[PDB]
Amino acid sequence: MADFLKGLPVYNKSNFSRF
Amino acid sequence: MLFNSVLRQPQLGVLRNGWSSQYPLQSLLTGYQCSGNDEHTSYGETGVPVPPFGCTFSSAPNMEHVLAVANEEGFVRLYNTESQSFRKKCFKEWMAHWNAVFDLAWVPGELKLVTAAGDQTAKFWDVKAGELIGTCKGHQCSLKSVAFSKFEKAVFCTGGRDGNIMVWDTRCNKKDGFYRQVNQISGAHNTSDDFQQSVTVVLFQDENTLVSAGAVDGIIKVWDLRKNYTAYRQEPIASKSFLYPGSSTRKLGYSSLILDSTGSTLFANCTDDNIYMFNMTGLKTSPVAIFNGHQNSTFYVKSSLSPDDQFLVSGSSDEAAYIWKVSTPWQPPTVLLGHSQEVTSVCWCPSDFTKIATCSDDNTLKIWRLNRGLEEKPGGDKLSTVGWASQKK
Amino acid sequence: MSYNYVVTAQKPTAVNGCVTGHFTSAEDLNLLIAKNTRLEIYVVTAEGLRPVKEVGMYGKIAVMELFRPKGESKDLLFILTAKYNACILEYKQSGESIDIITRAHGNVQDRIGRPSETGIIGIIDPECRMIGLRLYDGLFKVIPLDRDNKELKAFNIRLEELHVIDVKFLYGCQAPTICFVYQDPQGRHVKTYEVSLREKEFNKGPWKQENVEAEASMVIAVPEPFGGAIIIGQESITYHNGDKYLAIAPPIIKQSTIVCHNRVDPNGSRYLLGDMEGRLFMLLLEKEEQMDGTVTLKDLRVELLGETSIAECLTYLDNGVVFVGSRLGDSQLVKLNVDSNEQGSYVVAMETFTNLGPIVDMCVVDLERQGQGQLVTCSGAFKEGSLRIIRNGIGIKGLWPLRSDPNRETDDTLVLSFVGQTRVLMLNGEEVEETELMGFVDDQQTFFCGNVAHQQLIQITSASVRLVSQEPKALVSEWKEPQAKNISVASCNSSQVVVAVGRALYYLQIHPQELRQISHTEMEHEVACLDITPLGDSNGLSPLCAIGLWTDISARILKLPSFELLHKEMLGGEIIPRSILMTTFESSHYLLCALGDGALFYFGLNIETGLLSDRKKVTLGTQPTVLRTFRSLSTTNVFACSDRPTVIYSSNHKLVFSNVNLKEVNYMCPLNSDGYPDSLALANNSTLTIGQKLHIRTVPLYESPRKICYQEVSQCFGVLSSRIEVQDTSGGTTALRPSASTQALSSSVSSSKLFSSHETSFGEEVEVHNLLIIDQHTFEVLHAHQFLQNEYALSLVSCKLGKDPNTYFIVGTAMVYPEEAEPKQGRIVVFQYSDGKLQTVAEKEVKGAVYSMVEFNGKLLASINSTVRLYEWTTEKELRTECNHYNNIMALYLKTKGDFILVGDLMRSVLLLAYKPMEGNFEEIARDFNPNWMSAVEILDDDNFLGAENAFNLFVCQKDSAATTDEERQHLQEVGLFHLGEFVNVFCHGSLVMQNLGETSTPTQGSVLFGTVNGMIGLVTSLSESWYNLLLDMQNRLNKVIKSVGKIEHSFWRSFHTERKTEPATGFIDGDLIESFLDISRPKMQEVVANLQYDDGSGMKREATADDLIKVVEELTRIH
Ligand SMILES: CC(=O)N1c2ccccc2NC(=O)C12CCCC2
Repeated sequence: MADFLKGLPVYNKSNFSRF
Repeated sequence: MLFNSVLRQPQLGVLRNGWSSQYPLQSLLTGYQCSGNDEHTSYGETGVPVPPFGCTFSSAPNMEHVLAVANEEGFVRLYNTESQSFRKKCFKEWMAHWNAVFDLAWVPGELKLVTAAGDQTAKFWDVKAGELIGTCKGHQCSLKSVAFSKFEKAVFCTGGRDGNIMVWDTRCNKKDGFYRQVNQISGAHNTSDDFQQSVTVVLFQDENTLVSAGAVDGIIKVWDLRKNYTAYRQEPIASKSFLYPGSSTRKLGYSSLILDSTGSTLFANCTDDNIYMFNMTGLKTSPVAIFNGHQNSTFYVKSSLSPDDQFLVSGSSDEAAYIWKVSTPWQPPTVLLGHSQEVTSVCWCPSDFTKIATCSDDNTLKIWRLNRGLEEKPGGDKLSTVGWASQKK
Repeated sequence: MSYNYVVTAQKPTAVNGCVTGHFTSAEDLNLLIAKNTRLEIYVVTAEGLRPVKEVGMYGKIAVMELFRPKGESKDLLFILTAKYNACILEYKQSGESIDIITRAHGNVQDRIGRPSETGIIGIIDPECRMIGLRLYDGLFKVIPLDRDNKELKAFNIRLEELHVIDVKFLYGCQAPTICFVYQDPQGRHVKTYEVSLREKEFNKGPWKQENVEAEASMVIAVPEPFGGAIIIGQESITYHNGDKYLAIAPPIIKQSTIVCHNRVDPNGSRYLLGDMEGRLFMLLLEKEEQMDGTVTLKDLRVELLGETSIAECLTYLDNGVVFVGSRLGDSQLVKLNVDSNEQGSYVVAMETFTNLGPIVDMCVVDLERQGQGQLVTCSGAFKEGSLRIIRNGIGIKGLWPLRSDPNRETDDTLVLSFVGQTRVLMLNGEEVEETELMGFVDDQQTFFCGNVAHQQLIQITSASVRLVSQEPKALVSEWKEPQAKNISVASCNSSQVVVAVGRALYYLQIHPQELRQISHTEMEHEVACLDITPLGDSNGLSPLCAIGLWTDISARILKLPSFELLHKEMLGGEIIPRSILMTTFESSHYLLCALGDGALFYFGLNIETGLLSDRKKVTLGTQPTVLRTFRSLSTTNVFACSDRPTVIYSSNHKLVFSNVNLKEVNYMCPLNSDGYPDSLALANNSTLTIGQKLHIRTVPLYESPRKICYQEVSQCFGVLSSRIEVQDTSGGTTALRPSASTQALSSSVSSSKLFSSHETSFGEEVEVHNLLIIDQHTFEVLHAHQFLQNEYALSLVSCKLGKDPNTYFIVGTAMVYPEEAEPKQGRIVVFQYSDGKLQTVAEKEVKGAVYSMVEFNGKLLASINSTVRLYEWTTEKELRTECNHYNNIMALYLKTKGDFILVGDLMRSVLLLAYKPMEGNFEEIARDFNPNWMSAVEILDDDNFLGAENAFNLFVCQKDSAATTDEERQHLQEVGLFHLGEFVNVFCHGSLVMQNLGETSTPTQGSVLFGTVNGMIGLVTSLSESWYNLLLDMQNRLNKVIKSVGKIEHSFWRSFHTERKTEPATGFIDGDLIESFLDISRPKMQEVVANLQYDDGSGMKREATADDLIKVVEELTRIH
């Protein structure tokens, strides 16, 4: 939960929500 | 290594090794051998043998195996190298010049060649028709080299003892069957500081770029043939110049220039027993590599490159031919022992990595064929070999 | 007779070109993947990766970059081919038609210059001012990016540093700047230059040149907030920006080299790093602000995110999803979780894209023994090795067109049934319930039902008609009960629900407001069908009532009202066809007789009488065949029911017999679910079998396979496999992964005492080679035999030798050592797989590497390095030398046919020998004299010989026969030349289609399948001279008419290419271009063949129409 991996870039929140 | 490269080829596909092949072939050099039937003796008109001088393979289609050999009596002999008829391989021969012949140059892609001689002339020989096309005249001392560009078959350059580089075009009309020059560079290699400020070797990099070397100048010069040097009353200035990279203070000169298939890399034999490898594309005028181990005492010693540009073979006054891997100049060379006198000219077959033709001063032309495996069925033990490849001490 | 037809059956799958950006538009994220000559564009959508457009370059993509010049709304694409054909492409959508256009093109090759060792490097200025290329040593090609440059005119800048490893364009620099790592005798250095377009030269450079680690590999240009560059060599990562210098040496990186990199955050904080071992790392660029204003790097940290497939690409798309582009294995789409799992790894695979990878070896086998071959290939390398099988093809029980929805159709609720019992099943969409109903009876079974109107479903049973339902709630369509018979040989449709019951029969049309009496005459015989075949979507409107008579099946067609037998036409299949049902294709309906045993009959149905049409013959299995027309697409094709059912598909007038992808079924009712028509609720006779030109089955091995051979006697595959093992001073050697060789039912180790002829380090990676015996059904490793230490198995053959009835697995191996350029010891071991064990028979130590082995005439001929040997299998089961041939460098490849032998050399071209039985030794019949650097060979005819160059070329050499008696008979003349563009690895003889009716004057003779390193499979088939000339004219006209995507000349692309010669291609026909004739519009089709003469009926050559040309092209593509 550290800043090592959290906060990865997103274009829009819905690009893979229903893969 | 060779086996590892072959094994990994299917899995990883192709790769770039810095030369025009995908395998390290340094382990096969010891397999070169000259058979008893592969050694030819050049004979003069009187009967005594004469030393061959100048020998290279043709570029004509379906005829890339014939070899043209000249001697000091002016005879030009065409041998068949791939033929195994076990007879006289000299399929053609004719007296090209009354005096000595100092260079031959096959027309690219055609069965026509040019012989530059001591008659102060060059002669255009149509091999298939067995007739003389014409005579290039205008040199006044002695032609020393003749060069054709791989990209054109009508313009060739002749460098002579007078110090002139004479550019002839076969398309231009001949007044009386004698070709007149289309360009001329006078005093190309002159030491500003009897005269004999001769150019030794002239070579083509493009259809407009020419690389020339002198006999005492020590500077390798590059000329743009698009420019007109005939009107230049003053001393011409080369587009590029490679100064002498050595500590020797003598009148150093270069006996041979060789370009690889790409043309970017130039190998120059020097009188101080060195071979300097320069790059003709970059800004580095210093030698990229230095090869040594031979003896380039005379100007007759010449070198050649393998068809894949991997190896460089050079003659010597040591009475042997030295093969260096271009990628590793530091490694000891491979020595092609067997000649009884100075090895004058060498020629790696452009269409065959297996064949190397060495023309020496013991009146012998030797064709070295890569024989892999010394254990075979009976028939011939020692007489069937006259030369052998061994690692240098 | 050397005229060949090369067509790619499977397109390349290995990924080498790779980008992401806004290509299709300025709003949708795109992923562009280039696999050799193929470029595919995907739009990242909510569902996932949506295919958008696939195009074929006329070249091998080496550089692909996405750049947006100022003003342009969407990114343009820069593509450079291996032949230096630079082009700029823009995606242009016309509403429905989808095109990508070439805004600029040009060749950038130079006549002087040695190609660089580190390959082609292509970079774009961050401000899109220029394009930089590193093609040759000592030069840097610069293409100005002005809009005037429609021809891509470039200029070359000469630089002192001849050997350049990698060059990148820096960020945040006013003038364009390149930062590159170069190698000189002093070591490796990093240097910066400023490119001046006005001066066309290199200026000083923003910052100095520093000495970097001796193994620096590639450069990353950090974006504006940080600036500078990152040099990631072996065991070291450095950051350079002016005076700022950061260095780290993480222990994790030193294990294997970093191959690929990608940028996760636009500001450059995070990067993804690939590896040769497949592990995925993340590199962190920690930042810190100096009070206010400029921000500076503080520290460099790398973290091991996890393990992926061996990656040629890392590409972060969005939402924590990374595309991993694999060249040695299947590509992946993985997700970076914020937290790890058991055996901590932050990478979880979401999707796998199949890649055939490097096809090292392959074989064509008929496992089913029906007649259609299958391709089993050795694919992948290292941990990605697999055994892909390529095949060409396409109690709940009941069958009925239950029209629950009068217009929506499909199906919501069904009825389950046992053998003799039935019960309505409550399929409330995706869920079912099993609750008994009091009002129903579950002691009888129903085989066929239907719905007419108002959802009037009626329960059907032998005793009577009873209904307890929810939608119908009434027995309106009352089916009569004359004698209470079961539902057998009866056909009913939606319009009427009629089953064959009793014998006192009148027409059954008991439905509201009509009572038809078509069948009024007394008829004792039980007719299988008493319905009509609709033409299209019509219901209740039969164009004709003629179905023929089952008794005789006369060719002349009789209308039902007339009921008079026409002229007799006896057919070979006197036995009546099992089931005759009319099937209506896209616009074509045909009369097909489904005779199960054989003698199938096809006819065309014309109006009224209908006369007769052409007949066709295709054999089937000894099983009853039922014609089942299925309505699930614009083409309402039919479904066969034989041992190997054929789902025939329609063409202009030639229907193709596509094979089903399952084993076999008897009576199945397909579901028309548009979501997944392939996966349905289909049952079987006793089980529940649920159910794309090519189908690929993957059998992971977790080790690199080398060779494969099939043994039908033992029904097993012998596979040569290699395992990478790390060796430690303690414990001997430990395996990296539980691979296939370790995971075997029974295992054995080789024990040969003849190889008495070294200690490695404590971390040396050794290779352990095994022969795996794999079952052909379960594809599991039945046995695994491990060879000796430092012994590599190169060749494998399964054959019967001499007079021994037993079939042997013969493996040629060589003992390899680190200090030997060439192996000097080898073995030819013989195994017999009797029962679960690989018993050893003979050893036959040899002095060299056995590169390839072929069974010749009951004798084994092997290729020790620089030797071709012949071995006799004596009665004492020991190989004995017979004859030798030495005149070769190395006999890498051996192929034979009859008494002739083809030998491939590492330098020299193919060599043709011939065993002479009388004297008993080889004789060099002929030898090609053009140096070609063989990669694979194949013998096509007794004259033509096929060879593959290592420079992605194909050629055919012909044994001259018209030559006069001389040494000129000893020359193999290279008569056919072609530039395939793929590195062919294996040649094989066979086909993936049905091997029947091949003698009907087929245009192509023979069939050769070649598998390449990029994962593509191709077909080479010989053509006749006239057909070759016609195809060559077609090729020229198509090249004139159609436009390449990069405006690349097809003749330039296909021309034979090598570092020395660039001869144009002759004696070869591009199958892809020929087949592309079917994809051009009809006006464009008429533009082609405008003035072409075709001699179809006879010697006269009429003005060829488009229809004849379509016929020719489709007949050509049938074999593909
Ligand atoms: C080759 C040539 O004809 N010569 C020459 C011409 C022009 C300039 C210098 C020389 N030098 C020479 O030594 C000579 C003059 C006397 C003969 C040899």
